[PDB]
Amino acid sequence: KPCCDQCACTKSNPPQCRCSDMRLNSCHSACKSCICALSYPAQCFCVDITDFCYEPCK
Amino acid sequence: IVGGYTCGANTVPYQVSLNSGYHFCGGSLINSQWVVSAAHCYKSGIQVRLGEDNINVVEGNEQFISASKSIVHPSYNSNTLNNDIMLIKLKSAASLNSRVASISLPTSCASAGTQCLISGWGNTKSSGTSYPDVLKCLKAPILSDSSCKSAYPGQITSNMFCAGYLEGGKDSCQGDSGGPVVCSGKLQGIVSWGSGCAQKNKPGVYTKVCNYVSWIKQTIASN
Amino acid sequence: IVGGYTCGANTVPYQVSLNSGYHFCGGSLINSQWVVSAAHCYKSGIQVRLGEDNINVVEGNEQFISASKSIVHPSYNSNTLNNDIMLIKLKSAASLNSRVASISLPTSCASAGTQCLISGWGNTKSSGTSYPDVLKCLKAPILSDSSCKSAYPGQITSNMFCAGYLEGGKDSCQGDSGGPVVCSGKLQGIVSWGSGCAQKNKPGVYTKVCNYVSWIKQTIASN
Repeated sequence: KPCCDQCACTKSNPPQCRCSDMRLNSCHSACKSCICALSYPAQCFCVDITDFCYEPCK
Repeated sequence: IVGGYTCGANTVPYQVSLNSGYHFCGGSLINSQWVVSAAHCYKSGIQVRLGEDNINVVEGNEQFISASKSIVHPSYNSNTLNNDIMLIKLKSAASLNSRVASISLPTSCASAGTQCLISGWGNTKSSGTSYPDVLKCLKAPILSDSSCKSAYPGQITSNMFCAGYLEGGKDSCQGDSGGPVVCSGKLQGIVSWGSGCAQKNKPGVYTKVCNYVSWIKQTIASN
Repeated sequence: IVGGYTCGANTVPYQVSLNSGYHFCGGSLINSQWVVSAAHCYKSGIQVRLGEDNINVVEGNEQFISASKSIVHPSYNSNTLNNDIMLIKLKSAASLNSRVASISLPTSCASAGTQCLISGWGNTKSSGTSYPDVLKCLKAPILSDSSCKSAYPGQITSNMFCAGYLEGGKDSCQGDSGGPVVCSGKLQGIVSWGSGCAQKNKPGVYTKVCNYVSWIKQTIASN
């Protein structure tokens, strides 16, 4: 579930943050914009923008 | 391939299956010793399977050759998937014949509206999971750039194009990556990425091959 | 600004504060009627605050003017933040003077290693939160593209550059967006984005202004 190492944010008040993490098979059940590759196994990225990102993973 | 048809055995003789204990991606035979796949398909210890139809049954037209080297495009960007192309050299030369042939590389870019052929052993469901054992085909057109960009705002580069149906229902899917997009007897695209499969307003995104011919040619000559 | 110093009142006369009931971004006065900010700073019902020092106290050098129109760059991509630039026209002309002046636009791109001045009312902590009420300054150099790309692989475009310190400790931060990056008396950058603030190997990313001069000039002439 939602967590986020690589996170990118604009320097606005507040910031619009996104996650640049590339997950496998799917994207969070906390993601609105999930894009994946057509291989097996798929590589996906959640491009949603948020006034913050999530915390590390592992 | 979602909403496609069964190609028929050896109807797509340039189609290859990439195996690593199982099929994980597609590719295209461009000559007797080199295959072109997707850069995101990179992995080590790959075996190339030619002349395949039912990937779970030895039907006797197959040639199984190990890769001797793989070269991912110098500017592949795994974050945006720009320059999603890779070259694989076979350990030994394939024996070309009726069911096992290479595909010609483009000499120019194909235009919007052109009808292409897409094939793969990928998922057969937009929702759900069902993998075919035999090769599936799809006929689909190249969408205009403006249509492509409206679908995936902020993500389409010049080295990408969309093919397929805005209404959805027909598309490439997981397991199809690396495979061919063929138009007018030339390799124009490589199955790359998308948002789900066969979704409304979410067509498939492909590697624009025409933009790589030179690097291909040069690379092959020096290795 | 993290690890910077207090500019001193009206030492950066082209600096503006964008207000919408509170300061949310910076900008730069380029002439008497137009300010340049970050496209991600777009919002409606904006008031521009000039001659400011302590944004919480009226010290008597200020001019408060409403925007009459805002124009975000035609190709701003909010996903990658490419073309992060926007133009704002003032309701009425500012009165230029000692504490309230415009900044010259570049005639060429600045080179790596060049020392620039960055200013803002942004967060003062890499970890934590502490907003200054007075304008903060920072001196920092332009990092090489190759350094920029090593830091943020797959994300830097040609319309971006990194400035700052790979060791971290000094950087722009939240609340600084839209503000100026000034080198050799020219506006070369616009505070844009980053990964945290003042983090090791995570310098700041800026809009490469030099690539927009023409659009600026033309836009201003027609509105």
